[PDB]
Amino acid sequence: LDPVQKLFVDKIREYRTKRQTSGGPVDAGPEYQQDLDRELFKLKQMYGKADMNTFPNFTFEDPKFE
Amino acid sequence: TTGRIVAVIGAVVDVQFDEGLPPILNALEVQGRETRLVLEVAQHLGESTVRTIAMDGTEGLVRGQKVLDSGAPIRIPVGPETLGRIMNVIGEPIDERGPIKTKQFAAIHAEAPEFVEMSVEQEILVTGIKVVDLLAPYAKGGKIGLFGGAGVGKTVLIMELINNVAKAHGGYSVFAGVGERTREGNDLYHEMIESGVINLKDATSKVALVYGQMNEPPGARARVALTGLTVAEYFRDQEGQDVLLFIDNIFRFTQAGSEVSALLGRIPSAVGYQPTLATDMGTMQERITTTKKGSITSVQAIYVPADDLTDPAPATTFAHLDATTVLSRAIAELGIYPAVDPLDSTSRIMDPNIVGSEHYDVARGVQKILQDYKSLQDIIAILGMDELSEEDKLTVSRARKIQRFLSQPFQVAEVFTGHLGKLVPLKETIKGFQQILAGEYDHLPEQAFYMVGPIEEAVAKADKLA
Amino acid sequence: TTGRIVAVIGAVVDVQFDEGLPPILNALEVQGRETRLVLEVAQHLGESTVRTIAMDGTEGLVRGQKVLDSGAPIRIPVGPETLGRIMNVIGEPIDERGPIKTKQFAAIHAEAPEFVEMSVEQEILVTGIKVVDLLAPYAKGGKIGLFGGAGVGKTVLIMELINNVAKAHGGYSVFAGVGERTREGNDLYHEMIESGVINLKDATSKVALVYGQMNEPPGARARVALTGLTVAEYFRDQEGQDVLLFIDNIFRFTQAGSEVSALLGRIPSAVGYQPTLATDMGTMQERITTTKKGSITSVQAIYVPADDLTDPAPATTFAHLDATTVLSRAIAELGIYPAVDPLDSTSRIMDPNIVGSEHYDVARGVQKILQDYKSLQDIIAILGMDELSEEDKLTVSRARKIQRFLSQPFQVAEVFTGHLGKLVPLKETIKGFQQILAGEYDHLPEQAFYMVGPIEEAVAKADKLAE
Amino acid sequence: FAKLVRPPVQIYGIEGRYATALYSAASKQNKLEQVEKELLRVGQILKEPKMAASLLNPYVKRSVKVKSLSDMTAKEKFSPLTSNLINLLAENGRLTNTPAVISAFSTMMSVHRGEVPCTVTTASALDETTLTELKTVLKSFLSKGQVLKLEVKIDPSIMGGMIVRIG
Amino acid sequence: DLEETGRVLSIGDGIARVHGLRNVQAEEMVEFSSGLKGMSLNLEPDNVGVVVFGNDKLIKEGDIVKRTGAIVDVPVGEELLGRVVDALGNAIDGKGPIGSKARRRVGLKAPGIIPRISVREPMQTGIKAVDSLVPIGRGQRELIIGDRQTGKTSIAIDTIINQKRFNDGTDEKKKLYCIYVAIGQKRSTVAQLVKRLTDADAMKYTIVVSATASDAAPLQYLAPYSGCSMGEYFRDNGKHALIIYDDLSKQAVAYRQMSLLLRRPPGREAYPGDVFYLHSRLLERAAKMNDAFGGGSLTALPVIETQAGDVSAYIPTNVISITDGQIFLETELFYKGIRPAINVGLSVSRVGSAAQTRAMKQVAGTMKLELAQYREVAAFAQFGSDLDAATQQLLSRGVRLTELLKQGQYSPMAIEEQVAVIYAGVRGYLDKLEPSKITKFENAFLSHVISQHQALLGKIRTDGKISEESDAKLKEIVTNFLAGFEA
Amino acid sequence: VDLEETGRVLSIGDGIARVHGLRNVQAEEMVEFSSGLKGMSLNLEPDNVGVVVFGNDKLIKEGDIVKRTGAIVDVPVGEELLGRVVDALGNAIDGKGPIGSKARRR
Amino acid sequence: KTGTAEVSSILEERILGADTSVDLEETGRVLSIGDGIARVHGLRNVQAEEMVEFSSGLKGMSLNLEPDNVGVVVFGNDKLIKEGDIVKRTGAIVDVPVGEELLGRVVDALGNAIDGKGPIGSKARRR
Repeated sequence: LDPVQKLFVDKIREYRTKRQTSGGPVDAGPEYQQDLDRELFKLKQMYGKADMNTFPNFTFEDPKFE
Repeated sequence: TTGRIVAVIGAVVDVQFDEGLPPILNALEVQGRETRLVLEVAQHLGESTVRTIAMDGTEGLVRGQKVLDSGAPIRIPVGPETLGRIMNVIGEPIDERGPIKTKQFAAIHAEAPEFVEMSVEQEILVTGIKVVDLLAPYAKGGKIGLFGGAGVGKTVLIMELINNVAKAHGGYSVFAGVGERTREGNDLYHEMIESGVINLKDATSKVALVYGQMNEPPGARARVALTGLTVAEYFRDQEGQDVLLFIDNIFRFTQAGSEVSALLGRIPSAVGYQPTLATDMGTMQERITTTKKGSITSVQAIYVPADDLTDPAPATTFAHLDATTVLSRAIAELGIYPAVDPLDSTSRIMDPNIVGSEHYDVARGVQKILQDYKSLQDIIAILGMDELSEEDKLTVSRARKIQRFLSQPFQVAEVFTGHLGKLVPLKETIKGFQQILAGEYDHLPEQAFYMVGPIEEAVAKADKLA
Repeated sequence: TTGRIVAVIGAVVDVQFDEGLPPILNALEVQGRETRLVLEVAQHLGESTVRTIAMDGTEGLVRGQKVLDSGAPIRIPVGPETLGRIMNVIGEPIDERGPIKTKQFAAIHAEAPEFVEMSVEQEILVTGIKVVDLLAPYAKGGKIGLFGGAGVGKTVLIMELINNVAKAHGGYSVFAGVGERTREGNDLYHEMIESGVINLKDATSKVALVYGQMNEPPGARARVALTGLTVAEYFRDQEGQDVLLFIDNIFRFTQAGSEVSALLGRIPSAVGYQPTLATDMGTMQERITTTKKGSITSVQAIYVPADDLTDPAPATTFAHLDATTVLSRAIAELGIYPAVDPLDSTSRIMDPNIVGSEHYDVARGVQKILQDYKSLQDIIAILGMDELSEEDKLTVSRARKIQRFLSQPFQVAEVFTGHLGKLVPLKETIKGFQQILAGEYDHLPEQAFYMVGPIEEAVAKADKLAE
Repeated sequence: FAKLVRPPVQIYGIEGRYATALYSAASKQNKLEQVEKELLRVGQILKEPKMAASLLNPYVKRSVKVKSLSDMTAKEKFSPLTSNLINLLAENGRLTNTPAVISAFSTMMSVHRGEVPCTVTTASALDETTLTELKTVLKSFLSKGQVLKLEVKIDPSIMGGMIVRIG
Repeated sequence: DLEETGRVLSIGDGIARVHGLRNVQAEEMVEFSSGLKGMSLNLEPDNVGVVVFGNDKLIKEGDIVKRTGAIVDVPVGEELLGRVVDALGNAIDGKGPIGSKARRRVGLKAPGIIPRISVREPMQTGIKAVDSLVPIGRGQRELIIGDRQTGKTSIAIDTIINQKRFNDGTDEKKKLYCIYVAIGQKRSTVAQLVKRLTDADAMKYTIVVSATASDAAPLQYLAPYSGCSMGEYFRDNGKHALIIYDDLSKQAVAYRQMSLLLRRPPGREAYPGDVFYLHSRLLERAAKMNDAFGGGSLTALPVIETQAGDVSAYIPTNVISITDGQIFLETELFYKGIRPAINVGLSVSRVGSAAQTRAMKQVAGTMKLELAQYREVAAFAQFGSDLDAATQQLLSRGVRLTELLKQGQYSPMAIEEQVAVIYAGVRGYLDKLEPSKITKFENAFLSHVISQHQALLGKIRTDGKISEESDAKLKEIVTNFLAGFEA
Repeated sequence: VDLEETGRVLSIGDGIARVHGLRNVQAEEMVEFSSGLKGMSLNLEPDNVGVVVFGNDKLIKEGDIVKRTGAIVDVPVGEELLGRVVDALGNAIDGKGPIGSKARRR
Repeated sequence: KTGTAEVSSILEERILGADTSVDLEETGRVLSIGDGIARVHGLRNVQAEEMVEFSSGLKGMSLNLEPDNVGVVVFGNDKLIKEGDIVKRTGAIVDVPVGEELLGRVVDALGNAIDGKGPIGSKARRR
């Protein structure tokens, strides 16, 4: 609506509804989710697969003085 | 909405659509079309008239005849169900195998993705052909243009590429027979079937074939490329794909455009060539990429127009080429399938700054050596190897091993190679030639390297002899 | 009378005059464009509409705008105060020191002076530079076109001439920097300024500069030509003067004409040209002359597109000339400056008479040897040597010495060359080559002959080049 | 020749190159209005085929088409220079084109001083407006009609789309 | 509302015959309905032949044409130093939009004589070969010429990297703000490129005006003018600018094409004639200014990629005649691997001396000439057979020196390094060595000084110039170092 | 009448009949002239029909009634022209009288 | 033609058919002019390739006998003229002075002096 901020309201209460759903704003739904699932997985492909919610730890060694 | 035939001057069909003029690129299916004759809005000439293009044939263009806006550009199947299937331009079984259905159909105008949206940084698609990767590094999302001796198992090779790549890599394939010989595609059809690269039994081939052969009118022939693209983007992004896009033969694109331009009241610039040549080209080129997800890598059969490449068109093309392929009879003659002359298998982006230096160097050593050996082919042609020293003997021999070693047998043309083919990962590949360079296998049989994919099987093979 | 701009399709300004059209060519002042927008009536398009031309550009124009006829064609300041100044078409201070306050005004038009009112047959103006005079002697008051690809030291060369000659010359000069790089003109300016010939203390100089740079909208470049003419004419006749008229570049002028030709709603031409090229030129070149009242030796620099001469425009050009300096891109390309193709740079004006036969002959032998010599050059080029004639060898070499002997470095521009190698007063010139004709020199070097001056010194250099 | 006279609207000429003739012609002699009405008349006096459709029929000889279509008939009271211009458009085949000249014309003594701004719905409605003053508002009030979503929409009139248009 | 609007009179071919808005201020970029701007180039009476920014696919006719009422300007500022924009100075970077929100008419002209000031400048490339043999001063329009990213492009980078030293130095003249007008250069090309420049972080003092191989033709076309407007800002705001136009070949193409599509002819080579004016108008605006302009510069590096070395090629001829020289690069040499690859014979600064750096000049000035001969006998003489040692040496030496003018791409230098390695050859030290070792030498030679003769470098740097003394120190370096360098 | 299934020869240059009418015309229909003579209607312009005239302009003159036949050509086909020299109507010139082919095929 | 006199001024009177009635037949008004091409309205009755005579005095010639106007190559200036200028027929194509007194003479192509030997005599004129 064009007391223009009412079009922000027009949007905004549907943000209010959506964010005042769950996930914050959802209704994006499973189709979004398969899309996510690929790129979120695909990310891991570039990027390695382990402690993306914990700390990775590492190791230190030598072959020989060739 | 409706159009009238208001003027036919050929397939420039002056249509007056009078319920507004839907934006240029909108596909209309003309009503009264037995021969479902799609017109694409090209210009809004005004007068509620558009100039439109038949991408189809005509007659019975009983004037004023009714034309229907599809409300969109031409919509064509997108979705995976195209693989193994041959559709015409207008996305319809010319496999003649009933519906090449998909799930989603797409209006086929869809152009030039944002520079940021690419992984702006692209990466070799591994072919596995030693020579291939080596000499022309093939980029995911890239345009590689295939100049090449005729019928030499261009196709054979290609089929094999599908096998190694579209199989071994997640590579899918699109074959866009743009203006190709319907017949060769027929032949090919059988060949593909035959090769098994296409399969019917299951249509879970890696390739959807799209043909918009000579039979098409230019707009159609021209346009079968966007269509093919439209799918390939589908797979690319959606199926995340590394799509292999065989666009066969781009020249026919150029040709199709160029033709129309004049008539199209467009100055078809130099050489006749459509003034937009580049833009046509560009808009199209920008659709060929590793986006984020997926790459549309364009494997471009490139007819060498007038064998001329300064040839404005090719000049433009150069811009569009990361890696350039000339397939070579010279090589072929050597029984070497690959028939690749490697000197014409480059990527402009060669450098050690770019194509990095062992590869490059080994290669540098190789092009050089082989040539040098070739210098010796002239020299030896006179002096004989007797008058050259072992580093020459060596080089010759190595060159020769290498020579053979580029030969990799073929499952397909067991007729050309003599047998079933292989696959060769790069590390092994470069290592392979590097190894030959180390002269390791003495000059224990070199004909061993003939038609062996990986270098080892030859080393082993040298032994079975020795 | 007033028009309102009715169509602007670029600087082709269509003005529909709402009443009386003054004849074609009236300079109009646009009512609004304070960006002193002279429109020159070009056509009476019909129904009180004229095609007029902006000299200028256009952004901001409201389709509408009122135009008031300046009631004449261009009036320009004339007289001597234009000497030592940069004038544009309108004689504005591109000196940028304020006006070029004259008495006299001018229609930048001027026409061809009567044939009888001309001088009928002129007399040689020697050209100093050995090669040059020798093969192309000029006429005092002559029109010389210097075909040459611009900027190859082409331009340098002209300057150098100016240096030698324009310096050597007294009278006055008119310099038109048309279409050339403002940058070079800037330097040049300062250089003249510096020279003080562009007197920094005379409004005059001895030289007037008129500019119609590339970056301009066409009309300006185009028309500066008439302007420059008007002035020089002013000086020639009125000041009775031996004017030197330097033009760089008529090529850009011609080009300017051609460019418009289309836009002018006319057909362009072959290669796009102005099909009126000839009339334009004929009339223009005939505006040029050395009459009795003065003489304008006009040295007209000619950029020759892609050096194509064949290229109709230059084909035409030739008519206008009576001395052509055809520069060989190849020779230039050999670095060899002199770079000319002199069997293409011509004057019939070389004479056994006028230039005396010695010179003349010496030249004829030269022209000849060389002319033969090229012919082979190619054959032999791939067709190597000897199972042949070595007398030819002698000429070849000789030709080469001579070749080199034409070369003189850009004396002044040590920045470009680092080298000096001087000017050769004519007898010494004749002598020089003649001596080579005497071929005594021949056991000697080759680059001795290269980039020098007086054959004596060259010889000296030969010896020296012989360590 | 003459000198330029052009009633308010005025026009662009071109199929009104004639209009403009009479935008000077009618105007001059100031049977401006005589003809102004003539034209109006003509419009439907025109509109039916006959000796008019005659032209279409290529094969009817323009020569005598004028003497039929305009001889008895278009001079029925359309004459002054009006038949002559008829007979000109006639020659000059601008007869099928004539409506547009009227259109063009007719914004002329009234509508000559029309109303333009492009304004939602049934937008302007060629009238008259005096630019120094507002005239706008008034009009709007008059009505509480038109169609404005179907007719010109909240996207123009107030951006329904724009909020979409930023993203 | 639609208050004063106009209807697209016709559309086809991206040429919008526009009815109305009639009193359009000339070369107003106007706005159509479609968001799309166009600029109302052509005022025909009954319509406006409108060059369309963006493209005609979108378009539907009768559509509202709104004045934008604005004459083409492009944003100007400096926050673009640190940014990639499209030609309209709108981002494409996707970082959101540039802080540069000033706009400036691209409709501007090249200053006069008095405003301008001639060169006497150096302008350092860090490409030895370049600053030496085609010595560079600031303000200059000079042709970069080479054949299909033959490292052509690479060059621009090394220079830019060299300007790093200035912008990362504090330069008051050498602080060259780079404006990279990317013409036609595919998104990949650019994307790629940019990625590097940013890496070169040179992006910070750098505008990238971007016309990739996607643009509407006027856009590609426009891009330089955009750049043109901006660079003059720096120039004139004393700041010292560098513009790379890469390349006008494409721009022109678009432009001709644009004409052609406008069914306006061209001339020669199918190209219209005042494309000369195009480049002139464009390029003359690159200049070296007087002090009124803060003295600054817009140094113009147009790039034209020869097509098949062809330059007689009208438009190349044009550009060549405008440029005060060309750097032609010997592409086969590039391909021989020779990077730089130069066709130095075909690389000229007619200028020469106003554009050089004394440090270098002291070895290089002299060298250039000496090389003139080496090269001369590299070419002149040409057999199997030997001459004398002098020349034989010159060839050998020369050849060594040839390596020196190479520079494995993306590795420019500050003046002393260049001079340093050069000293080694000029002054006879490495005639000796071989190419294989030259390259090695240099590496070592640099680490040697890097470590050690930092003093000296210090000096050379200081004076901006060599001293015999420094030389004497050098003399020692080379000799000794040379000895270290092998053994 | 028709400017539908007949047309008046709008213009005739010389063998190009711009034909006024015929406006329902198929693309590529062969038409027949009032002179018998066929032509084929390639360009259906609203205003004319560019008709390639299978005849000459000395054989007629304008406004002429051009009638649709309504046909796009087929020519007799069969397999007994074996012997024949024909005109390309798939009808003789052999002067054997007719052909053997009485089926026609596009 | 299809614009001019379909548009006013020119047209604007033809309407009436009052505008000399029309004439311009042994007269012309320069219909449009530019550039030595006087499209001259009228001169209507004309010979072919008639040399015509100008209000600027000058000649031009009516080669192109158009149904409206005359393409007149004006053999010279445009800075004299401004439109509508009256062109008077001569009823006559060029023939040129010929004679034998031209022997001994430099004339312009008009067969008029330029010789500045004063004038020539014209004995004959001849096609």
